[PDB]
Amino acid sequence: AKKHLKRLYAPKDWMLSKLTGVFAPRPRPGPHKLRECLPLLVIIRNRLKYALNAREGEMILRQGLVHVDNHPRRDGKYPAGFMDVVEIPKTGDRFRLMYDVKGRFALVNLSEAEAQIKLMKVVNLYTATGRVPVAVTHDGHRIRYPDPHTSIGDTIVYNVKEKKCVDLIKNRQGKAVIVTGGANRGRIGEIVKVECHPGAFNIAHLKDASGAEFATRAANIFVIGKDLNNLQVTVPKQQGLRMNVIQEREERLIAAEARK
Amino acid sequence: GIVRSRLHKRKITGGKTKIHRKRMKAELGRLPANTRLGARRVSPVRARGGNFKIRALRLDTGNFAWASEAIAHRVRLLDVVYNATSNELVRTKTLVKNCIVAVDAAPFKRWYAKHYGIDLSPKLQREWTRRRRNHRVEKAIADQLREGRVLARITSRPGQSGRADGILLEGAELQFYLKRLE
Amino acid sequence: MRNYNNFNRVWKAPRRPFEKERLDREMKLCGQYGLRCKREIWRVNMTLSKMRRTARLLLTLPENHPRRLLEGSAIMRRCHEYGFLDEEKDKLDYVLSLTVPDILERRLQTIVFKAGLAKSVHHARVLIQQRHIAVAKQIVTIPSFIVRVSSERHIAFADASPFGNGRTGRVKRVRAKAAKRH
Amino acid sequence: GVVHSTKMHRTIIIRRNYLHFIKKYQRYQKRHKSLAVHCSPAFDPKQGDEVVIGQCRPLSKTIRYNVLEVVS
RNA sequence: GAUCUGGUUGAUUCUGCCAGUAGUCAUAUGCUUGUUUCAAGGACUUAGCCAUGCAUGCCUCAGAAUCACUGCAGCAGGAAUCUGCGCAUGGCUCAUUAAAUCAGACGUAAUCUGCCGCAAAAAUCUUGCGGCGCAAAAUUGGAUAACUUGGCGAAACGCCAAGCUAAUACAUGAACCAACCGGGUGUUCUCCACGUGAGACGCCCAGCGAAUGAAUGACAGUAAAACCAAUGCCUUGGCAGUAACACCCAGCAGUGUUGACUCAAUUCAUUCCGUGCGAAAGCCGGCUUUCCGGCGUCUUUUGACGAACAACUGCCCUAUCAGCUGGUGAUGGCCGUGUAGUGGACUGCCAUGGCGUUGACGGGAGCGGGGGAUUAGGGUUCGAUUCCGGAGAGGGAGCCUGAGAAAUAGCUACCACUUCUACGGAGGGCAGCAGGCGCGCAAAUUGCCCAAUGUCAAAACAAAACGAUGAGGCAGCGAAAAGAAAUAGAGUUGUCUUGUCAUUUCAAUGGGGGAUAUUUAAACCCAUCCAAUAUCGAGUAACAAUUGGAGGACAAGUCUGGUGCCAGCACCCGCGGUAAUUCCAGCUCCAAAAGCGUAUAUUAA
RNA sequence: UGCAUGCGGGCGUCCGUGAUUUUACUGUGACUAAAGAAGCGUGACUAAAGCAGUCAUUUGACUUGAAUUAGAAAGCAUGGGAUAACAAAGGAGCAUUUUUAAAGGUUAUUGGAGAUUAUGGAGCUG
RNA sequence: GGAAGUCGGCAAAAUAGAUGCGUAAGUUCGCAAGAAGCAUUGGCUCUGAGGGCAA
Ligand SMILES: [K+]
Ligand SMILES: [K+]
Ligand SMILES: [K+]
Ligand SMILES: [K+]
Ligand SMILES: [K+]
Ligand SMILES: [K+]
Ligand SMILES: [Mg+2]
Ligand SMILES: [Mg+2]
Ligand SMILES: [Mg+2]
Ligand SMILES: [Mg+2]
Ligand SMILES: [Mg+2]
Ligand SMILES: [Mg+2]
Ligand SMILES: [Mg+2]
Ligand SMILES: [Mg+2]
Ligand SMILES: [Mg+2]
Ligand SMILES: [Mg+2]
Ligand SMILES: [Mg+2]
Ligand SMILES: [Mg+2]
Ligand SMILES: [Mg+2]
Ligand SMILES: [Mg+2]
Ligand SMILES: [Mg+2]
Ligand SMILES: [Mg+2]
Ligand SMILES: [Mg+2]
Ligand SMILES: [Mg+2]
Ligand SMILES: [Mg+2]
Ligand SMILES: [Mg+2]
Ligand SMILES: [Mg+2]
Ligand SMILES: [Mg+2]
Ligand SMILES: [Mg+2]
Ligand SMILES: [Mg+2]
Ligand SMILES: [Mg+2]
Ligand SMILES: [Mg+2]
Ligand SMILES: [Mg+2]
Ligand SMILES: [Mg+2]
Ligand SMILES: [Mg+2]
Ligand SMILES: [Mg+2]
Ligand SMILES: [Mg+2]
Ligand SMILES: [Mg+2]
Ligand SMILES: [Mg+2]
Ligand SMILES: [Mg+2]
Ligand SMILES: [Mg+2]
Ligand SMILES: [Mg+2]
Ligand SMILES: [Mg+2]
Ligand SMILES: [Mg+2]
Repeated sequence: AKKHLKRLYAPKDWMLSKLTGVFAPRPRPGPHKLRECLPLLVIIRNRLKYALNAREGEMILRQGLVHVDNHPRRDGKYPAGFMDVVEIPKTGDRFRLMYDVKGRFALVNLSEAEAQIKLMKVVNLYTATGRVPVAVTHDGHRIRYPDPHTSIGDTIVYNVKEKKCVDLIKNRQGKAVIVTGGANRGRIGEIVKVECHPGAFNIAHLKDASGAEFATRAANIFVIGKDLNNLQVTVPKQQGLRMNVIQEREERLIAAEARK
Repeated sequence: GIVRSRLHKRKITGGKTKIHRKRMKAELGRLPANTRLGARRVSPVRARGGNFKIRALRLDTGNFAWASEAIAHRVRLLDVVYNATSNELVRTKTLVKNCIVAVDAAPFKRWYAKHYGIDLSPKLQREWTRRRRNHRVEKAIADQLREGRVLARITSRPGQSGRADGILLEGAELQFYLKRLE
Repeated sequence: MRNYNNFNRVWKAPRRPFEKERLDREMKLCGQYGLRCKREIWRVNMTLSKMRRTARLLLTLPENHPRRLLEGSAIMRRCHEYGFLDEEKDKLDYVLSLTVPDILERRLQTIVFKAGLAKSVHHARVLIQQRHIAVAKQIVTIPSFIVRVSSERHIAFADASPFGNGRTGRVKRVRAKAAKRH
Repeated sequence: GVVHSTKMHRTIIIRRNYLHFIKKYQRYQKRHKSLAVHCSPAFDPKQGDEVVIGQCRPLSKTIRYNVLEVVS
């Protein structure tokens, strides 16, 4: 039905100026939700600055120069999202879409042999024709023979090459977790306990490295490692630790004065 | 046309709802099938999403099941004999779901003979004996099979799927409708 | 239509239009600081009222309130940076003691006159509007430019000004052209 | 809610009484809402009894809830 | 800035209103505007009526060219046209609308869902040659456009007939290669029996999806023995063990999910028409039954984008609106029908319910929020209008196609209005953008452009080779509103320390004129400059500031003329009847100032 | 692909039985589009704005920034229990445990699986 | 055609049964009222509902 997306109605995380235009690139249906994605045109133009405008972005994208999950994507309206590996082989760029501690999309540079690995959270388990178990992930992947120990909420370590699952991280207490929604999006902590409310939203209580307690809904967490020290993924600069606002302002003022 | 919306209905307070939009295609209804006994006549209906509903105007045969035996056969519909909605549907020989019909009992007699060796290869003789041992047949069903007409309940919706499948009446339900058919 | 460029007012008229005490006080300020109209004073009045309204709200909060700490620090930083308050006074209570002359003394027109670059405040006004005054090598033509303390030492004649290191002005140039023709 | 009427067949009307806060006057009003609830024959509630009701699909023009538990 | 003041009395102290006062992205009107930035802009009244023009189309290497088309000499480009996708978005408006819509918070296990992501696919005796046999890279079929011929018609975003020819249009159709698994059977044959028998071999079926039945879709409060028939073992009579299973698989599911399921999925029986299912019998590239890649499509399935439904709490005034609903559905029940699905949504039958002073029903004004104004605080008030939601396309209805419309720059009918005509007939829908006409107190250009932002799409850009886009942007008009900011500055001497007056001398700068230029899609503004060898310009700086006032409220004249309860002023108190602090003027002064009055609403007071 | 297998209590996971206490209020936490309103930083010459930009001055840094808030009521989790609310009762309208023995009257385990039996647990009374 | 006839609608015409909806001013609240109006009626073949008496 809806084909357009007003720029005011667009997600604020896209960092689109209200005076630049009426419209924003509407994400197509795909791996990620419209509200929880970053379209390729925004990435290639507003973030990587490789394209000065949409015309140059179409030149780059429709040539197949941008690979997402080791696959050329020729649509600038393609929704790229959390944990997606973006590669530009002609310029040697390898990013993974992560959330910084402020809940904004961050392009974390990836080395080789780790751009092959993508973490996917299991959102549903079902049985297909012929009695084959299928695990549906947060990015829309359907895996036809997952680990027998896989449960909803677990993270599957996936190799984008060879299309193979390589490891399973279960969603239990004490596991490293990153928050993918709400006010705590981008923060990283360990699961101290999960409060279960049948028929309603479960609450996960988390403790970051500094010891600060915070909670979210169980659907918003994303297991990323055995412990805070042993993360299976590379995280942004802040390491998921939320700094005090007053302390952050003082540090920025000191740094600005230092450069002056 | 026909609408399934609640706009025209009175509120629980008795108030008259002031409709402030035109009728939508999403809330549409269509005329009933009014399926009757006869040679199979079927009209497709293009439904929402591009899918097709089979509107049965006439049906003659159906796939009827014997639940206790876990088998089914494609038998002919002889007559419709009872309808819980209206006697005027039995009179017009209208086929709807849950109406009681009389179906041919010849296929069920043949299957019973070929499965248990009972009229109503020595390995097959032993197979028959093993099947009979714990098996018991209702007298009411057997009496109907000998007569040639069994009572069955329509379990499909002819106006939706275009087919009249059903199940033979057994036990208390058979006695319930035998009482209401004398 | 579909333009989202915000804008707001920066001044308000006094509630009592004809109050002799207010009229005489504002006449004193206009003559003393060489202001064009009362609107410049009332713009300063709104700036002060917003600062004092913010301070009164913060001083209500407990002294350890995080919002009071953050915004109280910012308010004191702004007052010290623009010279409204001296560095000796660091408490939020001293913001409430700010007066209209405190802000007016920080205007580029007053600063230029006090610095000795102009003979009067009116000479300062025309010098600024005629592109003769530069703050940190940047020509400023706005008399209401509020000078920061850090920028106060960097105020001098513009390098492109006839009084700085630029070409001769209009009357000398026109006189030279007339002499060449003559 | 509390059972209000049991005059229909296998259906009851319950009433949910609550206080609504009027911001201007800093005070409350007593308000009520009536719900038509399907009552299973597993329960025999009487007027004045407190019941727990769960939301189901539309079962009639007005019924959206089912009786789950009765407390005398 | 948590503020008041004038008027009731001969004076006083109250109550109390009237008047004064400040703001409004509140409008309109009057007078006046030199710069510069930023902006609302036919909502109000008539969801009134509209001339004209333009607003939605799309081609790659990669669906179909024999233009009697153009270049080159078969290679390229290719008008038309068929085919595939879109036209259900955007834009406009606010008429309807109070258990509605909407907001926050929930649900769909009650459902549909093209394009997009990740997946799945073993049914289906076909073709050639010969006469059933032998072989296999399936060398399938009939049309129809454009085009030609004849044309009809006044025309018509009107048509007829015949002749050609395409497909990724339509239709048909693929054996073996090619598996695992199961259910019925045979008076089949080999064995063991002396039949709950074991093997083969033969025959019907055994794919996804759909229908109807039948199972599974777990257990999770008791320990010990004996006997009988069948059967596993160790042993040649027992019970030490021990997943299960009469080989060819000695572990090829004894284990789906949820809070919950009649759901997922598996097995058995029967059924599947045309209203399902090709390896499009498809198209391009490289390396040469050559094999590699790209994208294109049928069906199955579930994520995503949505759609539709339901409704937890809330939402103006009115009782000079107290009962409302229930033939012909009102509240509930039963079996159905219908739906994509739930449902009195609807047929039949049944029962009397259901709602209402905690205001139902009815009437009145309203699109709903996010939000605007004003505000010490609490409040009051506005919200047609950019974003979200809803609804409509003159008024109603109905519908086709399609994943999605009850679509309106789609169709059908009626009503009203209206256009062309050759009189036989054919059309129209600006509450899209410009523009008109009316209406009004009241609201711009019949402009330029796809450069940016997006949408669609066969599509990156380029190369003979430029997709559309009144969405949108840019300019014109535009004192709605908002920001900055000119109309002069320094002295000289004299006159009446400062300060007036005359003149008298220095500089400075823009308004404006231009440019090697800059900007811009192109222009235009803004910025830069008045030589860098080399560039115009203030003295009455005539480059001349206005709008209201001068008894009080309320800042500013006991001035001078005129008029004489007249003319007139006056928001209120009042002034004016010959010496007017108030009218008409002059001078002087006051307030705000490129702004200042007036009217009407609204907030404060 | 046995390429396998081994070198008395307290947990946590699910079921089955066993007398039941909420709500208002208040503190934390979640879940909550922008635009708009507060607000951090930032000499777009200032400002109304905007979210930019800044600094080296050989091809690039700042692993640049774009922080934080408030937002009615209702809905969600959890902590506190003073003040209250809802419900119940109306007080004769009401309610001991633990040893032992003896008497009576469709479960595991017996190598599975299909009957039959009897033996006891365990409850039921006395 | 429809009261133009005539003193005058005199005379004639017209309306009609039953059933279901519906029914205004005024009123002494009883009426007005069959107000006014609008619908259906045949034949045939069926289907429901409405009982008595015994065990
Ligand atoms: K081409
Ligand atoms: K509601
Ligand atoms: K089935
Ligand atoms: K039903
Ligand atoms: K464009
Ligand atoms: K006079
Ligand atoms: Mg759920
Ligand atoms: Mg009979
Ligand atoms: Mg008096
Ligand atoms: Mg008086
Ligand atoms: Mg007197
Ligand atoms: Mg200029
Ligand atoms: Mg100009
Ligand atoms: Mg077509
Ligand atoms: Mg449309
Ligand atoms: Mg729209
Ligand atoms: Mg196949
Ligand atoms: Mg399915
Ligand atoms: Mg009643
Ligand atoms: Mg139904
Ligand atoms: Mg405003
Ligand atoms: Mg509005
Ligand atoms: Mg209106
Ligand atoms: Mg408009
Ligand atoms: Mg519409
Ligand atoms: Mg329409
Ligand atoms: Mg139109
Ligand atoms: Mg029309
Ligand atoms: Mg127009
Ligand atoms: Mg106007
Ligand atoms: Mg426009
Ligand atoms: Mg100039
Ligand atoms: Mg411009
Ligand atoms: Mg005065
Ligand atoms: Mg006189
Ligand atoms: Mg101006
Ligand atoms: Mg903002
Ligand atoms: Mg007549
Ligand atoms: Mg007469
Ligand atoms: Mg006569
Ligand atoms: Mg008579
Ligand atoms: Mg009456
Ligand atoms: Mg009468
Ligand atoms: Mg009558």
